[PDB]
Amino acid sequence: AEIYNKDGNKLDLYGKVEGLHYFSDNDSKDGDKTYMRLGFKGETQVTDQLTGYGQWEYQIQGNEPESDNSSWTRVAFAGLKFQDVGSFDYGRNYGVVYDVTSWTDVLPEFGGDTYDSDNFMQQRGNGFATYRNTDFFGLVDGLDFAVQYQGKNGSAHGEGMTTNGRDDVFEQNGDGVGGSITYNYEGFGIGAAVSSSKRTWDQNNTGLIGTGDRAETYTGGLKYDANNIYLAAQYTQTYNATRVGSLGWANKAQNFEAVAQYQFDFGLRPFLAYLQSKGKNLGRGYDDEDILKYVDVGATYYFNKNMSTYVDYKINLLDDNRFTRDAGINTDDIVALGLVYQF
Amino acid sequence: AEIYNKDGNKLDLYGKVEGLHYFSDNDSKDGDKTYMRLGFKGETQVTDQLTGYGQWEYQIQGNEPESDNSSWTRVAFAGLKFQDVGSFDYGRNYGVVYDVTSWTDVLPEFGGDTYDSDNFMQQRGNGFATYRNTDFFGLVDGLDFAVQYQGKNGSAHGEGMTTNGRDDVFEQNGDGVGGSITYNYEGFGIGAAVSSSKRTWDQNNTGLIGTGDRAETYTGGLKYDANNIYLAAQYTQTYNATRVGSLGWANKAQNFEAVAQYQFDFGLRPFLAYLQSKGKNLGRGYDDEDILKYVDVGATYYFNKNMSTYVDYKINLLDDNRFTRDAGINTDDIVALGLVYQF
Amino acid sequence: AEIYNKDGNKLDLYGKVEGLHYFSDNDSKDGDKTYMRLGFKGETQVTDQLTGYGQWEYQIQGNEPESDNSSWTRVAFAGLKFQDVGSFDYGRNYGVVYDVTSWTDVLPEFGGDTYDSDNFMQQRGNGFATYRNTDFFGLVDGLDFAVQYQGKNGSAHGEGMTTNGRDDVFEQNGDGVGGSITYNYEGFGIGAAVSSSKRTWDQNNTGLIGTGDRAETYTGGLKYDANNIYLAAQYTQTYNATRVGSLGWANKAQNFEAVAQYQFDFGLRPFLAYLQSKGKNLGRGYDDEDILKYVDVGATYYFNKNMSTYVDYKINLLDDNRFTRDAGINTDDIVALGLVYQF
Ligand SMILES: CCCCCCCCO[C@@H]1O[C@H](CO)[C@@H](O)[C@H](O)[C@H]1O
Ligand SMILES: CCCCCCCCO[C@@H]1O[C@H](CO)[C@@H](O)[C@H](O)[C@H]1O
Ligand SMILES: CCCCCCCCO[C@@H]1O[C@H](CO)[C@@H](O)[C@H](O)[C@H]1O
Repeated sequence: AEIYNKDGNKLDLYGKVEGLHYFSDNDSKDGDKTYMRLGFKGETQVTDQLTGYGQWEYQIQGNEPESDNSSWTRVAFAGLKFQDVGSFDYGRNYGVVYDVTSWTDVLPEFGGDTYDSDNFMQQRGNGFATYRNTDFFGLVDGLDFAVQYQGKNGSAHGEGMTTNGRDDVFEQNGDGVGGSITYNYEGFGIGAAVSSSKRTWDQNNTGLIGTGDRAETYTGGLKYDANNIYLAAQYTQTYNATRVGSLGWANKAQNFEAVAQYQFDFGLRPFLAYLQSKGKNLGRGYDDEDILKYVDVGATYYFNKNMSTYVDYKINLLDDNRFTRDAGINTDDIVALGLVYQF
Repeated sequence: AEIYNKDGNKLDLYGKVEGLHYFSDNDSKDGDKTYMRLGFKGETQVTDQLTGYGQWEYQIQGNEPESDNSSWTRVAFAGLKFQDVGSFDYGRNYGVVYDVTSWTDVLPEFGGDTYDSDNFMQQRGNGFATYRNTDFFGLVDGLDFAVQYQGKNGSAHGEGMTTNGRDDVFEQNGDGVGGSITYNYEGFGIGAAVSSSKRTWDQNNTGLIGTGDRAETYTGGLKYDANNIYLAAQYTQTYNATRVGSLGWANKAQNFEAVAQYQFDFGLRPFLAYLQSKGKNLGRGYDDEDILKYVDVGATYYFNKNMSTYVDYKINLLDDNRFTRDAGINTDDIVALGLVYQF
Repeated sequence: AEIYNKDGNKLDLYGKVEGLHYFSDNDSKDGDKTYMRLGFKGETQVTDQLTGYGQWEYQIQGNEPESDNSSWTRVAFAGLKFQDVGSFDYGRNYGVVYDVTSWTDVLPEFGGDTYDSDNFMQQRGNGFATYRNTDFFGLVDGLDFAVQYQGKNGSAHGEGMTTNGRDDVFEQNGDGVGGSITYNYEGFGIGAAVSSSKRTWDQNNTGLIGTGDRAETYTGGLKYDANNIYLAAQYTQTYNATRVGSLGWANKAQNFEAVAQYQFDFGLRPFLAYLQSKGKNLGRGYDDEDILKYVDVGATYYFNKNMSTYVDYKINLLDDNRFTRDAGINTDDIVALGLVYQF
C-alpha cells in the first residue's frame, strides 16, 4: 500500500500473509507451508525526465518454531530511469530470461519451476546490472527490450572467490550476459530471451553432471491477455544451466510450460497448466530423462484486492525411478490450499 | 499505529523497542535483554458481513552483536470473519488453551511460563486452524467459544516427517484438537479450555521422561477487570504436555497462576503474582517435584500510550536440587528493569 | 520518511537500498556488496518538558543467495528526554567515543575503520546506558557532553557468562565507563572523549596479543562545517582496545583520520581522506606495525534527497608482510561503486 507520497518521493509498503498448507504422500512436501512477504517500492522524481527508484522484497517463513526461523531477500536493487532513453538498475533482481518465462509463472503456488533461484541468469540472483527500454525509445508502442550483465558470484573460500562467496555450487555463477525482446499489441505477446554465463571452477570440478565452460539458455514465448482470458506458453532450451536435483545440471534440456486461465466476474479464476523439462545426454548412464513433468489444476477465488483463497493441485507425472531417486526429485502429487491477505 | 486506511482496507504497523536488563545471580539470566518487536494487523472489508484479515508479528533481539543476530516470527495468519457466524484463520497463531491462560499472562516480562512456545496447543505454534465465535452467534452478549485444529509438525529427517520439520522434539507435535469457552459479564470472567494432541514418534522414542500417545491439557480460569482493578487466576492440569527442562515432559502436572494488579490514575500500576507448576509421578526416581514456583512483584509506570518503564522482580521459590540441576531449571531470582517505546 | 504523526506521537520509517559493487585484486573484497537498511525513529510527547523516544535500525545483506541470508540489528534503544536536564537511553547504541570519532566517519562506504562494531565502547555495541546533555543545561549554546556506562557482555558458556553471551572474544566486553565533551560555534567544532572498560577473562586467556585488565581509549577531534566545506580530523590513542586482525588487540595504538569534502551546488561532492592506525609494542616479535593506512578519494553525486550515486576509492598504503598476513589484514586497493535510493 502507498503509505507515503510527498514532495516528489513516494513509497509503497506492501506485503502478504499466505496461510498455506500442502497435502502430499511425500512427507517432505506434506504439512504447514505458511509464509509472509514484506517489501517496499520507492520512486523519487529527480527531473522532468529522470526518476530514481528502489525496490526491496523479503520472505519470512511462518511455518517454523521460534528457535529457528528462516528468511531471505528476494530482490534488492536501485536504479535510474530516463524517459525515452532507458532505465538502469543494479542489485539482487530477476534475470532477463524471466522477462519471457514469467508469462507462464502465474499459478498460485506451483509452476515456474523448470528453473531455480540463484540459477545463473534464469530468475532471481545477485549482482545483476540491467538496462531496459520501453516502447523502443518511445517510437514503437509495445516493443520493449533489455540487455543485462551478471558479475561472478563465486565460492566462500579459496580462489574463484568473491566478497559475496557461497559454498553451494548451485548458487554460484561466473560473469554472464543476456537479453530479451518483448512485443505486446492489443492483447497478444511475442517474446524471446537469450543468456550465456561462465560457470565457475567449483561447479565444474566437484564431480557433478552437466559440466562445461558456459551455462546457456534460449527462450521463446507466446501469450494472450484480454477479455477475461489468459493464455501463455514458453519454450526454453538450456545447456549446463538447468539444475538436475542434486546430481548437477543437464548438459542439454528442453523446457516447456503452458498455462490457461479464465477470470469470472464474481471472483473465481480457474486454471489449467502443463510443465515439462526433458533432459538429454545427461551422462553417467542416464541418457534422456524427464527432470520435471506435471499437470497443474485448480482455482483462485478473489474476495477482494486484499483477500483471496485458492486450491492449487500438482498432478506429478514423473515416474519413481533410479534417476529421480538419485537426484532426489519429487515424483508425488501435492495439493496446496491457500488463504491470503495482502496490502 | 494505523498508518494506512483507504477504500475498505486498513493497515496497522505496530512495534516496540524494549530497553531491558536482567539482574541475577544466575549468570545465564544476568545482563542485557534488550529486544524489538514489529508487526502489522490488516483488515479488509469484503461485504456488509464478511471481512478479511491478516496479522504478522516478529521479534528481533537487540542484545546481540552484529555477527550473529537471532529473530523469529511469533504469529503469521490470515482469516475471514462473517458477522454472527464466526471467524476462521490459519497459520502460526496462539493455541486455544491460551484463550484462558492468557488472563494471568499480564506481567511486564516474567509470568506466563508454566508452558513454552511451540508446546503443543498451549501457546504459539505452527499450523493452527482456528474457528472462533463472538457472543454465541450474536445471541448471548459475552459468550465466546472456539474450536481449533493443529496439524502434525514432525521431524526434519526420516519418517514422521513434514515439510516444516524440526529436529527439536520439544517443538514437534502430532495432530491435535482443542477448544475453549469464555464468558464475560460487566467485569467478571469465567473460562475453560481443553486440548488433546498426538505426540510424535521422535518425542516418544528418544529416552525422555513423560512419554505417551497423547499430550493433553485441562484449563479453568477466573478474572475480574473493572474499576482500576485486575484480578485473575488459571488452573491447568496437563499430561505428557508440560515440558520439564531438558529431561522431557511431566506425565502429570498441576499448574496454577494468580495475579493482582491495580491501576493508579497518575500512571503507576503495581502488581503481585504467584505461579506454580507441580509435577507428579515424573519417573526415573524423581516422584513429585516443583517444575516452577515463584512470587512475582513490581510495577509498571505509564508515561503515555507510547512510553513506559517498569521493575519486574521474580522471587524464585524453587530449591536448588538434583532434579532441577538435571533439568537445568533456574532456581535463582531475577530482576528485570525495562524502558519501552511503542507505536 | 515520516509516515505517521498524530496526537503527540510521531514515527519515521526510513531505509535505503544501496546497489553496491567492489573492485579489488583481493578476491575477498571483490564483487557484489549490495545491501539494504531499514529503521524507525519514534518520538512521543509526554509533557511540556518530557519526551519519550525509540530508535531501531537494521541491515539485511542484498548480495547473498536465498538459501542463506545474513542480517543484523545496528541499534535498538529507548529513552526519555527532559528539556534542559538531559536525556537517558538504554539498549544497543553507539558508544560515546563515536561522539567525536564520527566526525571523520563521513565517506560513502570506506573510512571509520580504525575500530570495529562490538569493539568495547568505540562504536556500536550492546547494553549502553547513556546520559547526554544539550547546551550545558541550556546555559551554554553549543556545549554538549555525555556520560555513558556499558555493562559486561560475556561468553556464551561457562563462567564470565551473561544472558546475551557471545563466543567471539572480539565482541565481548566487561563493565565500562566513558564520556565526551563537544563544542560547536558558528561552523567550528572541538571535541574530546575518553573510555575505559574491563576486559573479560576469555579475551585475556586465549593466547591473543594485547591482553590486559582494561581496554582504554583517548580521543580528540577538530572540524569545520560551513560555506559548502567540510573538514575534520580525529586522534585517538588506545590500549588493549584496537583489534589487530585475528591476532588480538594492540597493547598501544595511535589512530588518525583526516577528511576534506566540498559540496557543489549542482550535486557533486568530491572528498579526500587519510586514515592511519599505528600499533606500538604489539609483542610476539612484531614491534611497531601499521594496522591500517590508506588514502581515500572519490565523490558522491546527489540527484536528490532520495537518490545518489558515488565512487569511493581506497588506496591501500599497507605493505604485504608477515604481520599483515598473520593478522589477515587487507593490503590491496578497493574501488566501491554505489547507486543508492533512500526514503
Ligand atoms: C551501481 C554499481 C554498478 C556495478 C556493476 C557491476 C560491474 C561488474 O563487475 C564485475 O564483477 C565481477 C564479480 O561479481 C568480477 O569478477 C568482474 O571482473 C567485474 O567486471
Ligand atoms: C488455509 C489452509 C487451511 C489448511 C488447514 C490444515 C489442514 C490440516 O491438515 C493436516 O496436516 C497434517 C500435517 O501438518 C497432516 O499430518 C494431516 O494428515 C492433515 O490432515
Ligand atoms: C532501562 C534499563 C537500564 C539498565 C542499565 C544497565 C545496568 C548495568 O547493569 C550491569 O550489567 C552487567 C552485565 O551486562 C553486570 O555485570 C553488572 O553487574 C551490572 O551492574
